[PDB]
Amino acid sequence: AFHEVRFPANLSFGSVGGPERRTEIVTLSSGHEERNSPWAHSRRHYDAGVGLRSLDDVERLIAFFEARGGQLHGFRWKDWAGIVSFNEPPPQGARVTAGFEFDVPVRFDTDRIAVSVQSFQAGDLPQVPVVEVR
Amino acid sequence: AFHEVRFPANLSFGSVGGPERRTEIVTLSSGHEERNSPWAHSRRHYDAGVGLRSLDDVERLIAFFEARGGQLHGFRWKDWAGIVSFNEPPPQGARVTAGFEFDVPVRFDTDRIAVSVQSFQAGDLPQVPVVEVR
Amino acid sequence: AFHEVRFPANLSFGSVGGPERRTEIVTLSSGHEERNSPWAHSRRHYDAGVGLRSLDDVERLIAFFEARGGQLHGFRWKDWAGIVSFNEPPPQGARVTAGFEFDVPVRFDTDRIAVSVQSFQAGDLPQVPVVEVR
Amino acid sequence: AFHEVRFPANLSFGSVGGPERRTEIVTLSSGHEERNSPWAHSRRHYDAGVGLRSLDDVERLIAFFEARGGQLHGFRWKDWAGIVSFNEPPPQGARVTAGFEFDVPVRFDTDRIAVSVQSFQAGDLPQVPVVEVR
Amino acid sequence: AFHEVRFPANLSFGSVGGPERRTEIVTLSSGHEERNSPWAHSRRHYDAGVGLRSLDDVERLIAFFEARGGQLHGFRWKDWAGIVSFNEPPPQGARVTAGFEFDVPVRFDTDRIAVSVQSFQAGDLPQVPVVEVR
Amino acid sequence: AFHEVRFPANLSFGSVGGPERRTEIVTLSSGHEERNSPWAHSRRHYDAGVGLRSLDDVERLIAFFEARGGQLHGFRWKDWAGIVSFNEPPPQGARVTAGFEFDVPVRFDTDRIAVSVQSFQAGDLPQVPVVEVR
Amino acid sequence: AQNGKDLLIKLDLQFETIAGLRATRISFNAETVDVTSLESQGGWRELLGGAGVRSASISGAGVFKDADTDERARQIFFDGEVPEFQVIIPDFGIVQGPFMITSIDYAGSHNGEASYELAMASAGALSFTA
Amino acid sequence: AQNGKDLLIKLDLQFETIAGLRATRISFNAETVDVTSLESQGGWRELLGGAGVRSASISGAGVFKDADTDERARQIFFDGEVPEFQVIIPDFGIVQGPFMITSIDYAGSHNGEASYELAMASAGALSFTA
Amino acid sequence: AQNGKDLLIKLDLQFETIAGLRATRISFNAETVDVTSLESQGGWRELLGGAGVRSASISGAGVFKDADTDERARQIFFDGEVPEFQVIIPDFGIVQGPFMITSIDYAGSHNGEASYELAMASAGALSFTA
Amino acid sequence: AQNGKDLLIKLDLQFETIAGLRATRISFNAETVDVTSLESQGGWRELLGGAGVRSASISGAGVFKDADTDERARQIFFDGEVPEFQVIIPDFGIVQGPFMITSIDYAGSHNGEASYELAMASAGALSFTA
Amino acid sequence: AQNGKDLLIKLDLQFETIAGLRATRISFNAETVDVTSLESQGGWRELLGGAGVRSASISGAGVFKDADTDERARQIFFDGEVPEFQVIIPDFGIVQGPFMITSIDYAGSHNGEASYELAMASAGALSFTA
Amino acid sequence: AQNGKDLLIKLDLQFETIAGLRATRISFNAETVDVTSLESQGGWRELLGGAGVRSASISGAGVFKDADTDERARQIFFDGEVPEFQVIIPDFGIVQGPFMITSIDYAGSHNGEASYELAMASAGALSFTA
Repeated sequence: AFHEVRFPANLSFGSVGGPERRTEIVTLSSGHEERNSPWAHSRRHYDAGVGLRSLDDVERLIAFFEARGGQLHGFRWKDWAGIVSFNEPPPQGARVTAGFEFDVPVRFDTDRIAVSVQSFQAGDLPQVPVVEVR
Repeated sequence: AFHEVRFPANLSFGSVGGPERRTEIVTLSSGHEERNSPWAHSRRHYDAGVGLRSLDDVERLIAFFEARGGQLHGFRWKDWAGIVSFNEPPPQGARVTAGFEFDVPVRFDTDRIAVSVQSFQAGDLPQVPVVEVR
Repeated sequence: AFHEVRFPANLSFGSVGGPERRTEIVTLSSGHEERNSPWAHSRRHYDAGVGLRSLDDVERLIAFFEARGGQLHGFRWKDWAGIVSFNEPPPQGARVTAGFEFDVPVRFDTDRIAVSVQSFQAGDLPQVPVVEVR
Repeated sequence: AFHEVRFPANLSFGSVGGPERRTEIVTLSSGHEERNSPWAHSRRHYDAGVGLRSLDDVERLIAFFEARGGQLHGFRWKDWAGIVSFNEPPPQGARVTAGFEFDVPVRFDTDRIAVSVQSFQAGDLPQVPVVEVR
Repeated sequence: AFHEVRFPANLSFGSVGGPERRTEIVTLSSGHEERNSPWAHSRRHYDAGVGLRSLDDVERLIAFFEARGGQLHGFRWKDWAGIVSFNEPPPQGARVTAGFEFDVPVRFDTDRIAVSVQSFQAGDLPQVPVVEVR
Repeated sequence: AFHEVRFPANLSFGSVGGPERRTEIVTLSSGHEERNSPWAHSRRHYDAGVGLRSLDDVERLIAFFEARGGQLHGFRWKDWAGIVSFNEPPPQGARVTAGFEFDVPVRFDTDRIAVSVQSFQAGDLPQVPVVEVR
Repeated sequence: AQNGKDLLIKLDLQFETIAGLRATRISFNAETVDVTSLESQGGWRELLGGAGVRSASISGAGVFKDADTDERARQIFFDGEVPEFQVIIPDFGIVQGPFMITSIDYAGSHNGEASYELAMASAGALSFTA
Repeated sequence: AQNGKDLLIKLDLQFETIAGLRATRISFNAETVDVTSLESQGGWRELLGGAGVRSASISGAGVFKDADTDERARQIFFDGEVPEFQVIIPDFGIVQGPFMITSIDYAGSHNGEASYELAMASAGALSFTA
Repeated sequence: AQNGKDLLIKLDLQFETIAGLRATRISFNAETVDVTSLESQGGWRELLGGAGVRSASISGAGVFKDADTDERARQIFFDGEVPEFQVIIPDFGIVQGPFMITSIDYAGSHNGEASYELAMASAGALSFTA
Repeated sequence: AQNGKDLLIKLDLQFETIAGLRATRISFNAETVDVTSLESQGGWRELLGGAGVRSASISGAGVFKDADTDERARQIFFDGEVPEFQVIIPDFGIVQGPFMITSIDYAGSHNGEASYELAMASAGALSFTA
Repeated sequence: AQNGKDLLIKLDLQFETIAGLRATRISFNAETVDVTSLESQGGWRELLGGAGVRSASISGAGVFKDADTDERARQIFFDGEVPEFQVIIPDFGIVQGPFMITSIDYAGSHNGEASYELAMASAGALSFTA
Repeated sequence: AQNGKDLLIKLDLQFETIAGLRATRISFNAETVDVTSLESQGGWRELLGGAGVRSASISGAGVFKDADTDERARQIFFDGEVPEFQVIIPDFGIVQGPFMITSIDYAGSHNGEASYELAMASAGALSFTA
C-alpha cells in the first residue's frame, strides 16, 4: 500500500464505477425473502479508465502498472464522481475516508494491461478496473 | 424496509417491467398439459431504470443505492404504467396495494451499480432492476 | 381455461408462429432413418406478439397477463394467418377447431412480461410466445 | 413417404445446400493421416428456403408442413443447382436418382416452422432445412 | 490421393491460410517454459475459399466435392501466396514439395458443403477449409 | 532461441500489449484482502501485430513464422512503446533488458497463422500474439 | 386545366382553410414490398402490391396572417392531437383524413414576411368524396 | 429526331394516356452483380451480367386536369393494384408492363396550378412491341 | 399580412433584441411516434400524436454590430447556460422559452461585413402569450 | 486541342456508334489500397498502388433516334450480356473493352425530345490501340 | 455596423495576419447533450447545457500571396503543431486560442489565381479579450 | 498576387506538364486525432496534432490534347505505378511527391471538347523546394 500519486490526469468519457455490495441472498421460492450484508461499507469498484495522450505519457503509464503497481499497492485513485455522511435520506451514509478528499486507494483488476498504438503519437488502453481495497 | 422516498424523478424511455409467476409446468408429452400456480399474486419486477441528469443529481443517486439502500430496504417505487381490482375480464385482478397509489415497494437487483460519465456534467447508469419484495 | 376475449386488437408486424411437431427421431449413423410422431395434431405455437398503443391500453394489457391470465387460462387467440381440412395435397389436414373460427386457445410462454415506456404515451412489450394448449 | 409435389414455386436468393459425408478421421499426430468413408453416397442437405408471397400463398404453405408433411413424408424437392455421372474428373460421380430429374426427395429438419407477417399481405418464414432421407 | 486438377480458377479475396504447428507446450506457472515440435514441417492449412461464377461452373464444383473428392482424395491446391528453401534468416526453411510448383495437395475440412443461389445465375459457397495432408 | 532480426518493419495501428502478473488473490470476504506476487518481473505480452504490404513482403513474412520461427526461437521484438529503471514513483521499476534497447525477445502465441489476400497484391494477417519468453 | 388556387387544405374546429397557403402539396407513398422469387420470366423484379403500407404527407407553405385556423394549428401542436384534416383536389374532391401536425416552423427576416411552413403526415385511413 | 410529345404513358380501364403529362421518364435499372475473382487480366472488375435483377420506374409530372384516367390512378392507389401500364417510345414502340402506383402527390400554390407528380415502378415482366 | 421586421428574438440580461438580426427562424419539431398496428382500415400508417417529444430551434443571422446583447451571447456561450429566450410572432405574441446557444459563428470577408449566424435549440418547456 | 465530336462510343453487332450521343464520359477508377504502416517519414499515408482493382464506367447521354445500334442496346439489356464496347479517344485511340449495360433510361417531356441516358461499367480487361 | 475587413485571423511566429484572407469564418459548436427524462411539462425535450463539449473552427479562404505567415502555416502543417491562433472580432476583440491546421489546400486554374482554403479547428481552451 | 497560370502539375518520363490543365487543385488533409480527456479548462475539445496522418490529393481538369505526357498518364494507369509527381506553387516552389493516378476519365459531347478530369492522391512522403 502506497501514497504515491493520484493517476495520470486524463480519463476518457466512460470511466464507470459504483459501490459493490456482497448482498448474500436466499431467494425463497415461495415469495418474499430475507437478506443481510456483512460489510457495513461498500467497495466503490471503479472500472473502465482510459489513458489517452502522446507516447511521452505512455512510458510513465505502462510503468505505473509496473513500478509502483506490481499488483498489490495503493496508488490513491481520483474520482470525478475525515468522514463523509449522506443526509438525503433520514438514514445516513457515514462512510469513512482513510485518504483525504475522495482519493479512494485502489488496485487494478487485471493480470495484464494492453496498451495500443493508434497513430505516430497516439497511446490508448481500453480499461483499468479497480475495487478500492482497504 | 423503509418508507423513505419514491426515487429521483428522471427515468429514461425504456424503463421496462412486468409481473412474474413461477407456475411450474409438466407438458404431458402425448396430449395437452396441466400446470400449477402457487402464487395468487405477482412480483412486478421492474427493470432498466436510467438516471440521466447533471453530476449534481449523481451524488444524491449513488448514495441512494448506499445510504437508505444498503441492500435490504424499501424505497417505494414509482410506476409510470387499499386494493386495486381489474374488471376488464369477468375474472378479477383483486391485487393488494400495501403502499398507497401504485407505489410498489421494491429492492434493487444488483450487487453493484455502475455510473458512467458521458460529458463534463453528464451522469449515466444503464440499469437498476427490481422485483418488489413484500 | 376461459372463453374470455380474443386479445387487444394491435399486433405488430412480426408476430411469428407455426406448428410444432414432436418428431421423435433416431438418426441412424448409417444413412436413412425412420421416425414417428404421437400427436396426430400440431401445436400451433405462436410467438412474438407486441402490444403498441397508448398507456390507456397498457393497464388493460398488463392485467390481461395478470387477471384472467395468471399462467394457466385460455384467452382464445386471434390468428392473422367445426373442422378445417387442408386439401391441397391428396392427403388431408383434418385438424379440429375446438373454438370457432381460427380462435386457437393458448397460453403465454413466460414467467414474467416486460412492458416498456418509450414516450409520454408509448407502451411497448416485445414478445408474448404462446403454444395453444388444448 | 410421398410423391406429392415439388414445392411452392418461390424460393428466395440464399437457398443454400450441399452434399455431406461422415468420413471419420484420426489425424495421426506425428505425420500424415488415414481416413475412412462408409457412405459411397452423399446427403444433399438443402437449407435456408424462404417463402415470400402474399398471405394467399401462406395457407397453402403452412399446411404443406402439416398436411402431406407431418414429419415423415417425401415432398420431392426442386434443385436450382436414372443415374447421373460426373465426368469432369477421370473419377466419376455415378450417383443415383431415385426420383426423376434432380428431384431429390427430402424431409424438413424442423420440429416447428415460424411464419412471420411483414406487412398487410406479406408472409415470410426464414428457413426450412432438409437432408434428403432415402 | 489424386493428381486430378488444381481447382476452379476463381477464388474470392479473403482466401486465408497459413502454416499450423503442433507446438506442444508446458506453460510453467513460474515463468519461462520450454517447448518442442514433432513435425519438422508445417501443415499449410488453407481456408476460406469461395467459388463465384455462373451456375454453369456450379455443377462442376458441387461434384468436385463429390466425385473426385468424397472426403479422402488429393485435388492438388493452387496457392496465390523439388525443394524450396527460405534463406531470409541464417536458418533455413528447406521444406519439401511433393507436387510441382506450389501445388500442395490438400483435403477439405468439411462434412458438408453449402452452395447458395444469390441470383438467376449467381453461385456462391462461403468456405472450403483445407490442411494439406501428405 | 535466436538473435536473428527485429521483424518486418510494418506494424498496423493497434499493435497492443502490456505487462502481466499472476498475483493470485484471496479477497477475504468480510474485510479487505491480502495478495501475493511470485514474479518480481513482468511478461510484456505484445499482441495484435498486423503485416500489411505487397505480396512481395508476404513470402518473407510467412516463412518468418516458419524458417527462424518453428515455434521455439527468439526473433527479438521491436516496441513502438543493461537495466532500465522507472523513477516516476519513489518506488522503482529496475527491470532488466537481456537484449539491447527495448528489444524484448519473444515467441508467437499461435499454433497457426492466417494470411489473407485483400486485393491483387494486398497481403494481410490479423494477429500475431507474443509473451516474451526469457 | 385546373387552378392551383382551388386545391385547399383545411382544419377542423366544420372546416376552414388556413390563411397563408402559398404552396401546398399532398404527397402519397407506398414502400413497395419487394417479392422477388428466384423464378421470374426475365429475371425481373416482382412486387406484391397491396401488402405495402400507404401514407400521405401535407407540406403547406405560407405567410403568417393571424387567423383562428392559424391559432388552431398551434393548439393542435401543443395539445398534440390527430384531428381530421381535409384537402380539396379541384375536380376530384376532398380527402378528409386524420393527420398530425408533425413539424411547423415560423420564420421572419429583417426585410421580408412572417412566413411559415407547415408539414403534416397521415395518421389514419383516408377518404375521397369524388 | 423524335418529338417528346410522342412518348406517352397510359393506363388501363383498353389504354388511354393521362391528362397532365408535362414530363415523363421511364427509367430502367440493373444492380450489377459483381463477380470479381482474384484472377483478372489487369486486376479489372469482372461482372456476370444476366444474373442481375432488372427494373423499370416511371416518373410522370403534370398539371391536374380531371379525367377518368386521372381518377383511375386514384382508384389504383386506394384499391392497391398492379395493373398493366403502357409507355410508348416514338419509333421503338410500347412497353406494356405491370407497374404499381408507388407514390403520387397533388400540389398547388397560391398563384400556380394544381400540379401532380406520379411515380411508378416495375411490378412484373415487361415487353416491347417494336 | 405581417412585416418580417416585427418578429424578434431577444435575450435576457428584462429583454432586448440582438443587433444584427438579418434573418431569423424559429423552427418546431416532433419526431412522429409511429404506432402502426397490423390492423388499419386501408393499411394506412397510424400515429399516436401526443407521445412524441417536441422541440424548437432558432437560427438567427445578422451582421456583427457590437451591443451588450451581442456580448451577452458570447458570455452565454463561454459560461454555458440555458437562460430564457423570447421570440415575438407579430400578431401571435412572444414565445418566452429556455434555449441554449448551440452553435454561433462569426464570419468576415476581404470586402464584406463582419457577419454572424446564431443557432439555438429548445432547452425546456415553452410558452405563448397570445 | 481535340474536338469533342471525335470521341465516340460504339457497340458491336463490327462496330458502330449510337445515334444520340450528346454527352459521353468514360470514367476510370481505383480504390486506393491504403497501406499505412506505423513507420512513415513524416506520418504520411503510404499506398500500395498496383494492388488496387481498377474499373471503367461509361455514361452516354443523347436523344432517342431509332437506329439498329440503339435497338441493339435494348437487346443487350433484356438479353443481359457483357459484349465488347469500344470508345475512341481522339488522338489516343480506342479502348475496346467488355462492358455491361448497367442502367439505361428513356425520357420525354410534353415539349422536348425523346432523350436517353445510357450508363455502362467495366466488365473485363480493357485495351488501348494507340 | 462593422466592416468585414476588420475581423482578422493571425498566426504566431507575436501575431500577424495571413496574406490572402478573402473570406474567414470562426464557427463555434456544442453537441447539445440531450437529457430527456420521462417527465416534462408538455413532453418537451429537456437539455443539460454545460455538460456539452464546445468547439471552434476557422475556415479561411484567400489568394496565395507569399508571406512568412503563409510559409508558417506550411511549417505548422508539416511539423504538426497546435500553436496559438488569434481571431479578432471588430468590436468584441480577439479570441487567442490554440488551434490546429486540420486541412489546407492550394488551388489554381488555367486563367485564375493561386488560391487557397485554410481550415482550422479548436485544440484547447479559448479566450476573449473584450 | 500570383497568376493561376503559374502553378503546374507535371509527370515524369525529367518533368513536363500535361497538356489540358484547365483547373488544378492540390489538396492536403489531416484526420484530426481527437484526444478529448475529461479534464479541459472549459470543456473544450483537445487535439493531439502530430499523431494525425497527412495526405495530398491532386484534381486536374483539362481538354484532351494528345501529348506524350498525356499518353504517359494512361500508361501509368494501366501499368499501375506510383511515380513521382511534381506541383509548382508560384512563389513557394515545387512539391515533388509520389502519387498515384486514382481515377481519370475522358469525356466528350456532341458539340464540345474532348475533356478530361485527372484525380490523384498522395502515395508517399512529400517535399518542398522553397
